[PDB]
Amino acid sequence: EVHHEMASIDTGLSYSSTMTPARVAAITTDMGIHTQDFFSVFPAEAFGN
Amino acid sequence: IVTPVTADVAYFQKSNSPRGRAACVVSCENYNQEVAEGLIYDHSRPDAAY
Amino acid sequence: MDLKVVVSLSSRLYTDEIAKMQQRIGCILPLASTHGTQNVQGLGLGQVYSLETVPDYVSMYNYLSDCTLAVLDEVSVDSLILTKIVPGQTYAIKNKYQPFFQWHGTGSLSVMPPVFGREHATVKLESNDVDIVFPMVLPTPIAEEVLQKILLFNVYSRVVMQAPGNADMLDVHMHLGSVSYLGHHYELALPEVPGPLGLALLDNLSLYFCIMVTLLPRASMRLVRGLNLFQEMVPDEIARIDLDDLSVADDLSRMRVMMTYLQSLASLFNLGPRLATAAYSQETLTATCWLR
Amino acid sequence: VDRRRLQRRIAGLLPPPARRLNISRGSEFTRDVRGLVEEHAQASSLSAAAVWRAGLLAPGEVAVWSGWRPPVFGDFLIHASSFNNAEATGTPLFQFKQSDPFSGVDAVFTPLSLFILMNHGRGGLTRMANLLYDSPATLADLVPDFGRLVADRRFHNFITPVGPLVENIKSTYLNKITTVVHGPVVSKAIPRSTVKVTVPQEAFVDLDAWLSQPCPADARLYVALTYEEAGPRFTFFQSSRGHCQIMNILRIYYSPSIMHRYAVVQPLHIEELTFGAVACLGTFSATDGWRRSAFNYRGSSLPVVEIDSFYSNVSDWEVIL
Repeated sequence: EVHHEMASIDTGLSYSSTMTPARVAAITTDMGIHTQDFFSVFPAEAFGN
Repeated sequence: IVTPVTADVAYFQKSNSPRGRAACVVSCENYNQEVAEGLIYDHSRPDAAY
Repeated sequence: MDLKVVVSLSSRLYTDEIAKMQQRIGCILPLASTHGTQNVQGLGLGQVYSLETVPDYVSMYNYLSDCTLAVLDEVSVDSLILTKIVPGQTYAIKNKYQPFFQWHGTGSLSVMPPVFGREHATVKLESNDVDIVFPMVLPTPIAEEVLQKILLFNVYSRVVMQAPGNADMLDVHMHLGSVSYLGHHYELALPEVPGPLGLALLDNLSLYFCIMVTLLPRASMRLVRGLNLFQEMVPDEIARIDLDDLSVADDLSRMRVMMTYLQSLASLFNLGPRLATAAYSQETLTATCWLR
Repeated sequence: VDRRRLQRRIAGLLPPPARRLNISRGSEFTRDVRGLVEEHAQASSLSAAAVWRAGLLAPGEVAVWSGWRPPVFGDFLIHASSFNNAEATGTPLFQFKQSDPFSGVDAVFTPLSLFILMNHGRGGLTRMANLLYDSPATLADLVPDFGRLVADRRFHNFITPVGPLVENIKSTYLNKITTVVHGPVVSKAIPRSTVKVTVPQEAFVDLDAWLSQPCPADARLYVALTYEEAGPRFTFFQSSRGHCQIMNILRIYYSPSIMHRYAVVQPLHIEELTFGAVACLGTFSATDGWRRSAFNYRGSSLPVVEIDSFYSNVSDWEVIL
């Protein structure tokens, strides 16, 4: 194994770097209609019969 | 291709497949046929479009 | 320090013999002697697990706990360069065995002689008349489970061959063909017809278990009479004790052979050479084990 | 076959490490006593002459036989929730065997963390047990069915010790511990420091002191999961015996609790007959062993026994009855 160590420390007071979202590439989800069923999230619960 | 009278118009207004489901046959895992016919003919599951 | 054992071959192999050995380049097998050059007649589990003799797990287990073990390294046309294991350092073995039991990291690997059919763990060589039987390497919970279940399968096949109204084949197969560990469910290759009068693997062990637990209620009452009330509290029907009609010589012989069969069966229920894995990587099927 | 080729090769093969040296005076510090006392380390800075001088490229064992084997590691990926990162570097771990077939993330257990499994399925240990692991349900779900496993008394063949930790690199979600599963527990760090096995004091009994002739060289560390009537307890045992003697000593040790378990509940079922299990974790020197100290977290400090120069050797579970 090749082990290495580095020590970095902020020399300014406020935020000295910024990161903005520039361009959307793709909405990688589909904004669909799919609810998570509670028989899988709360599986041990059932009714009286 | 004979379909029933109560197919919704919004399916026929978008780029779809002419049958009932779409075919997500590229999307399933490679070199497999049972999961492909799951993603083609299995109507215990719904097509993920609608 | 070297570890190479170069067993050479008398008549060089055919192409399919190399092709069948080359797929088993990671399995382990016993050696005859730990000498720096051997010949193929001494190799792993052949001279006891042969066709003409009756095969027995007791002698195979004693041979496996007797001699050294060795993973093999390469298969050439005329040689089988292989490295013996020593308990000093650790080795890279692979789960390339025909009943495929998926291992797990930090698993205790038992090496028992093969009970899944001779034909599954063999390389029947036609060049030299030798049948290299590789031993079946499986993790110890699966090992003790399959041992209990094939002991029970042998006694349940013998009890249905002695009488039909006792055990059923829908009873002794769904219960005993199923080995479950860590969610992995396994199916077993069992002899539906073992054939009577012994003559098959794991027969005498079932017979050893039968005579041991037959003579054991005669021994428990002798011990609680020699040694008590808490030990007479737990059994009820065995408390009907008749220690005064049997001769002391015959009772002594029965007690001695009971102790001997109990000991041999107990030492066999420890699975002999037990490797201990560290980090089983099933991406490359390679476990890291040492002799423990 | 030529002799001059074999002679120079066996002259590399033959000469051993110096097993003795007759010292003339113990203050010269000559080349010979330097050659006896120099040991090759397992770490070097990355250069050419650095690895050529520390000798990382020698096969088998590092040199520029002696019973010094490198240990075999076990690297385990766990959540950050089951392992308090401020726990000590030397603590013995317990990996649970999960019923999920392709898991990839397992469940490890410090004996500090293993206390609340016993005590929330229903002194100084309980305070630090609830302090170091604040929510008992984040461990009561890693074991999926603790109540059924304690009900059928199959809880010791599901738990395998992996020895003590050596390095716990702190990540935010999925944490990577590395333990030494077999061998000499030394630190994997660039300032190489000695690592001691920090076992809690109340979970420990010294069995040599419980009896209170021959003085051996190395003693073994035993753990003992036992099924009481009040739930399980993970008691540690230190002894200098073999397994086959210390199981009889443990039968003597828990012979009151055997009659007590028979007196509190009749084992009408088959599985209620078994009682407890012991397994060794490894060996250490019996003379300078098990010095006591304390462990500092924020809200308390429980006593902690430290065992140094450990040789990890995990053994299998042996029923006591």
